[PDB]
Amino acid sequence: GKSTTLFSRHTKAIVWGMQTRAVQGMLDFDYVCSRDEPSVAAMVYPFTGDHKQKFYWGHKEILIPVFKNMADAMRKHPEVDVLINFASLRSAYDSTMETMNYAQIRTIAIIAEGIPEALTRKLIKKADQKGVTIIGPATVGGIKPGCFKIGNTGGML
Amino acid sequence: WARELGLIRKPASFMTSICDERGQELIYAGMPITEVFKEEMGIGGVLGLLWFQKRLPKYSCQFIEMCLMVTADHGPAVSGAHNTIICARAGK
Amino acid sequence: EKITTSKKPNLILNVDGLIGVAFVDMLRNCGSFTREEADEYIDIGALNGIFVLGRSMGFIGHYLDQKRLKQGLYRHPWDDISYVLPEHM
Amino acid sequence: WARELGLIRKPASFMTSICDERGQELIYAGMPITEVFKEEMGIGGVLGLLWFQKRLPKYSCQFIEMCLMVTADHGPAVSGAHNTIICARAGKDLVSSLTSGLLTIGDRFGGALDAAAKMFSKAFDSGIIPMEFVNKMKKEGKLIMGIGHRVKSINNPDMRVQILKDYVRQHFPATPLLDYALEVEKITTSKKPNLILNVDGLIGVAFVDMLRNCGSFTREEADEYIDIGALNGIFVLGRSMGFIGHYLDQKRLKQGLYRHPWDDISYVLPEHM
Amino acid sequence: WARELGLIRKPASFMTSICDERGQELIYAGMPITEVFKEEMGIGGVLGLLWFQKRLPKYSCQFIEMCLMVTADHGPAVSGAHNTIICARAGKDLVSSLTSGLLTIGDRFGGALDAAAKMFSKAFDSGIIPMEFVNKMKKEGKLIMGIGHRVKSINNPDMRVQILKDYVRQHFPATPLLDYALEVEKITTSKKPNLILNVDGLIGVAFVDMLRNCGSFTREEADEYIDIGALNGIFVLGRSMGFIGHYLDQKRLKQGLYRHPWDDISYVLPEHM
Ligand SMILES: CC(=O)SCCNC(=O)CCNC(=O)[C@H](O)C(C)(C)COP(=O)(O)OP(=O)(O)OC[C@H]1O[C@@H](n2cnc3c(N)ncnc32)[C@H](O)[C@@H]1OP(=O)(O)O
Ligand SMILES: CC(=O)SCCNC(=O)CCNC(=O)[C@H](O)C(C)(C)COP(=O)(O)OP(=O)(O)OC[C@H]1O[C@@H](n2cnc3c(N)ncnc32)[C@H](O)[C@@H]1OP(=O)(O)O
Ligand SMILES: O=C([O-])CC(=O)C(=O)O
Ligand SMILES: O=C([O-])CC(=O)C(=O)O
Repeated sequence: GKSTTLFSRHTKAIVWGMQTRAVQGMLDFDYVCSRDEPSVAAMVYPFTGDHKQKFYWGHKEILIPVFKNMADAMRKHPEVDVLINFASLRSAYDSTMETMNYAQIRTIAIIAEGIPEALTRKLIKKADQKGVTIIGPATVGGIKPGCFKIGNTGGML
Repeated sequence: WARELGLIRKPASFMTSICDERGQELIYAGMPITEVFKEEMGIGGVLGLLWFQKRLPKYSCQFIEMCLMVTADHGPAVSGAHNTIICARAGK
Repeated sequence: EKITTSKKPNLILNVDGLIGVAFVDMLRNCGSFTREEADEYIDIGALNGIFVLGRSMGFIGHYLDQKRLKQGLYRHPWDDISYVLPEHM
Repeated sequence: WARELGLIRKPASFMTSICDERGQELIYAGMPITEVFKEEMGIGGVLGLLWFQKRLPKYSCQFIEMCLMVTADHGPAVSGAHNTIICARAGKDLVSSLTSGLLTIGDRFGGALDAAAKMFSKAFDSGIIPMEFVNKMKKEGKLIMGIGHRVKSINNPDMRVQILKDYVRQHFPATPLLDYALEVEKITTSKKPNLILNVDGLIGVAFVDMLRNCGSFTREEADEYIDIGALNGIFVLGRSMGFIGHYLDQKRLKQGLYRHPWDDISYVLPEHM
Repeated sequence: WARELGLIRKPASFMTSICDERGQELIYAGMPITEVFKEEMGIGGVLGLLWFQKRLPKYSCQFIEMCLMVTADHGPAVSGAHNTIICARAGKDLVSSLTSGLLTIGDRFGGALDAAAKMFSKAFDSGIIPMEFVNKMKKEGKLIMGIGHRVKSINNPDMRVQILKDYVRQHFPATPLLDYALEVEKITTSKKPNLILNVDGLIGVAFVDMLRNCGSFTREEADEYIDIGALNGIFVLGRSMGFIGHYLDQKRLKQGLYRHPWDDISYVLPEHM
């Protein structure tokens, strides 16, 4: 059940990791694209407590929540359907499985480079079973101008 | 000059929410100092505004005042007052 | 403050000044102290006890705040230091 | 008078065992000040006598001095030196400024010494191999204290972790805990190359190793001095040099009251409370 | 981004000159930490680099170390150690206890160092002979700071004033101010035999003498470091060892909250206010 419209102007994402540069780039792209809401709803970092990160919305200061668990991030933001997994090559697999255990996540973009091919094939099999679209376990992202931008794709503004 | 006309961004640390002195009047929570004094809300009220950031009801403000007065002193033999007396008696 | 606000107009009595002077005048003209007592209190240091006490509420309220906002360790921008170390000591 | 001839008893509080001011000479542990200076033990020796109440061997004294020197200062941007500079720049005395900077030394700033030593000691005493300790810390959602540097990673050493490590290798007799910490460092640098031992972690592990590896400690004293906080004491004593240096610097440069810029605050007050 | 390519200017506050951590190595004055450890300068050397920003000669470093060791502790009855013991015995952390004991170091406790140096320097620089300086202190109703011991007087010296004095004689090149202080000591011991130089006075005069008698100081730097408070800094840094030792001691002896005896108070409250 893979969808055809991966990104909409109402798309929101959950970034897995302290990648504040990438999230700031996404917010800058959102603002310059005349979007009404940020495309990053929450960030998940398992190594720190739940707090709020201060980011830019053009000129304004906004607060993006940072969660320690993926579960509470998923519950507090039920309309999020994209996960951008910034985990390393030795932590992307289990994180991607745990994400795919949530039905609301329709696409996962894995940025890590160097995942072993057996684990990648397991990821492919379970994503096909769950109908999730994994955009590339070695990528930089996919950019849909005016709509969405995955991580660092395109560069700075 | 570049920030007055706003061509640059700098991230601001030290998020604060208990006082604002930039402007016409001191503002504790959201209410100016003149409104603090005009509403006759006392020291308990300004603890409500500064600590809890809320305009507490009158009985809670008076209770905060009361528990400050009962706590005020309990003699010089206790450890903290001992240290204060020792350091005051050393000319500090 | 009439002689000094003639000079520049922002040279008014600050809250410091006012509290200072009005406490010296409540200590001296209220009926309980005897103008030597009321001048020991000013010197021992009893007006630095008012300021301290007041600030203490605000100070705690800025602890209780930055703890509710869960802010982390502050490493000072290095672009705001200007090291002026000697050449080789 | 009644106590001089001893017809009365009063209970004495304040048991002390680190100094005897009374009598002919100052006595630190049991060894008089003249013997302290005649045996040529330095500041490390008097930390051994006052803190641990033991006449430590020469290499232990020199290592204590070394770890005081590496800790002395790490620039003015760090939180404690910031407080010392702010208070010195407000016209306060040396003691107040040093005190206001010292009061920051806690868990988040300056707490890596004792935390890294406690963590590595609890790992090593429970018989976990390094590869399972790294995975346990990852599983628990906790970072390893004493491991991780911002920039200086590989063929780019800390250059003062190197000095301390060399001293520990050439002079300490046995380093069961430093070797364990270095294996954990090898694993974490396999992960990411800047996850090397801190100076804050190497001092911790090497101090625990010195306590339980040299003589005069019974591993019930060595494991108690870590719990009490002797490593917090070493960080505070070492960094007092830097904080007093910052006070003297800011007071010699003749700099006036600091007021924080309003554009670096971002007031977020409620609407109307 | 706008500053990396440099199209904007921001004024930098917090001028600092005692440490630089941005770069390959820690730099104390201009001296990398590797050079600090390679030339084998001790803690005295890093006080020279951090406090005075100068690479002091070997005898100056060793004398700074010596005066830190003599200052380390003087028993628990002292006011500052009393505060440290009280706060350590109330369950507080090392930093809080050391801090609460350090906050006592001021004019009445711990102030004899800087006061004795200031007084002797002002007397010596104004060309008063010792016999007239003693009488001019007497006429002003003021005691000489740095002179006067409770018990140890004659053929009974301080036994650590002796060690410091011997070091100053055999290693310092010239002691114009120590000689003046010793003449004043001779006069006051003619008065009463227990009016000898304190350690608190000998360290002060010998430190002023070291500052203005060795190289690298221009008598406008040496007279400024005394005014700023470098001797208060030496007392605080030396006594921090003793205060942390007292904290560790009271925390190892496992002693509980202190409550002052009510019989040793005397309440003189007003009748009815
Ligand atoms: C032109 C182009 O660029 S196109 C190229 C396209 N490919 C890419 O974009 C790939 C680039 N990205 C990557 O490969 C990277 O792996 C990233 C950015 C996704 C993440 O990399 P890292 O920074 O290594 O990941 P991370 O920050 O999580 O840290 C790695 C490990 O350090 C560990 N760690 C960090 N600090 C500590 C500490 N103090 N103690 C112990 N462990 C620690 C973390 O636990 C983490 O462990 P894990 O890997 O087991 O989860
Ligand atoms: C059986 C029998 O006993 S019967 C014998 C009968 N005879 C007697 O009773 C005589 C006994 N009494 C005496 O002789 C003594 O002189 C006393 C008790 C009267 C007083 O003696 P002292 O303790 O020397 O006097 P005092 O305490 O004033 O100190 C002496 C000097 O030390 C000086 N001094 C003390 N501390 C300091 C200091 N820190 N710095 C500089 N000077 C100091 C004082 O200025 C004083 O100076 P001055 O003598 O120039 O005024
Ligand atoms: O020692 C600490 O914990 C903090 C410190 O010096 C640093 O900024 O590296
Ligand atoms: O140094 C001081 O001023 C106080 C002191 O140690 C003493 O009791 O002799």
